[PDB]
Amino acid sequence: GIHEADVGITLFLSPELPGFRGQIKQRYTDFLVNEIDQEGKVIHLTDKGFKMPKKPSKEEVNAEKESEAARRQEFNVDPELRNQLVEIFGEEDVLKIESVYRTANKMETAKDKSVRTKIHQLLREAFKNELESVTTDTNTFKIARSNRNSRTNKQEKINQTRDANGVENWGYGPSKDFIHFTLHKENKDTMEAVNVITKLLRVPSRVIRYAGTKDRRAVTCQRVSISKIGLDRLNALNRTLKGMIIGNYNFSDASLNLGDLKGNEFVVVIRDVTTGNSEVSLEEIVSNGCKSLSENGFINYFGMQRFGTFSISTHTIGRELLLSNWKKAAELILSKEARKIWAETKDAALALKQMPAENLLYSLSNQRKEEDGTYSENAYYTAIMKPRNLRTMYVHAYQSYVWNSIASKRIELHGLKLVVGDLVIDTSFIRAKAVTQEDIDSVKYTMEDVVLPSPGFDVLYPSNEELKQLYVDILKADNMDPFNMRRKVRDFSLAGSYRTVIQKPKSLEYRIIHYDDPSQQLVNTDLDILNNTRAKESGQKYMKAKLDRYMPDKGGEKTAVVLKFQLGTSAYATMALRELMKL
Repeated sequence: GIHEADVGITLFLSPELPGFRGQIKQRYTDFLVNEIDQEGKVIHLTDKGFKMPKKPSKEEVNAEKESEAARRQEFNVDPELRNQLVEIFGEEDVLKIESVYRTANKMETAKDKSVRTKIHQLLREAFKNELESVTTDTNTFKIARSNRNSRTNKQEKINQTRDANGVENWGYGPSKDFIHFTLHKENKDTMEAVNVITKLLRVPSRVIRYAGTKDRRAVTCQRVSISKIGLDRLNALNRTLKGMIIGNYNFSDASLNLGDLKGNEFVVVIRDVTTGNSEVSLEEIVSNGCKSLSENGFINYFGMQRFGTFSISTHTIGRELLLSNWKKAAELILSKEARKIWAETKDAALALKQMPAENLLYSLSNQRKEEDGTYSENAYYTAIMKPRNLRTMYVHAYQSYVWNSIASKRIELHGLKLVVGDLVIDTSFIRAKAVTQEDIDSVKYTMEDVVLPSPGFDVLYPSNEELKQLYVDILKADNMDPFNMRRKVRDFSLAGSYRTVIQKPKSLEYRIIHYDDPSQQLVNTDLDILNNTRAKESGQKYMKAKLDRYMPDKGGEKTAVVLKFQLGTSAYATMALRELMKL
């Protein structure tokens, strides 16, 4: 079991202030994550799609039936392409052709590979509408009207999807390349939820796209685009969908992409709250704690999520891969029954036969154990190089490890005071810039502007030598040089991204409410609020309680701190709650 201290997380921004013990994500409705779109609006589910009419009017049909007649007769062929078409067939057939375009009739005709399809051009293009037949009986083109009898294109019998006001897609716009929608899910991964949608629609996974992944052990809302599908079927999913509801349809030419969001709005119910500190109130603790969150912020540490299952920490493996110590890297990755065999024997083939990354062992099950029963360094390399998904993930754990470590020292040394020769970004790749003693006095940049880089080959380190000295020192300890950070493999060390040192949550609002059972919910989902509002028409409202986000304070022994806030895309919600609570 690896601790916070064992991954660079050592410090707090305001350790003077008392914290409080608590438990988060007890129920799924104790963690709301609502996406914030590119503009700054929070995404909420405000409907469960639309209701399908069973009858696909009679005055609608004869309106667009008479509307078609109008344009057919009003439309005239280009005189240049007409008197040409006369030469081919004759002034009588051109009139038979013009007549089928207007009406629902077939023209007879009466007559060479070279100009067999030169006629098929001057028909399609001149009349715009299409022709029925290629050369049929003998060498004559028996061509009636385009596909449809009653409409233009056939592609333009979309008219079967008409609204009361006569709107093309059940009140939604004209069709477009992408349908954007809102995805309300409970205890499902973003990837899981969207890939359910595609599976049910019999479509490849690549049609559906999202801006960012939301917490699973939570109820979350986000926007999702999807192509090669029509509303009618997408809308029909809500009938068969398990722990997720789809709504708020909008057609658009754009698809969604990773990064099409500003951040996320969280509502966190902290349950079973105890203060310990018996000198100051809870209301006092929280109030000052949140004031510090909003004023000062928290250290934008990488959470545990980027160091994996509390065992052989991924960063210590990452270190070995970067140092090109292949045997050591593998031995660490190998440290249920299979790992007992490997430590007891050393036979890869024996160890393989134990599971119905470790599957290293397949690679080492081939090759040859040399003498000494020692696998060759060059054999371990070959074995390491067998997925880049995990391989990179390891080296990334080392970067994040070094970062957290440094970001701690940056605060430890100076703190929230902005020192000269620090690093910021200017709104003009993402290029850094060393801060002058001047622009400190200009108070142009504040602490929340300050960034540090991930150790890498394509990344400027702090100008300030006593900060530059951390990188060399911290890495020297693990036998690496921050300036000679390029490597020979896909372990290229990355360029090394820039990352803000602190993060201040936005619209931070706390609220203390006392309860009895862990079972009962103190926060309503968007779906809860919808169904009880949508049934203000119906009349049978569960309670006024479930129109508001928060349930009212009933009273009890137990104390919950439910608090709401927005974070950047870079920030771990855990690392925000940590600063408040001191856990």
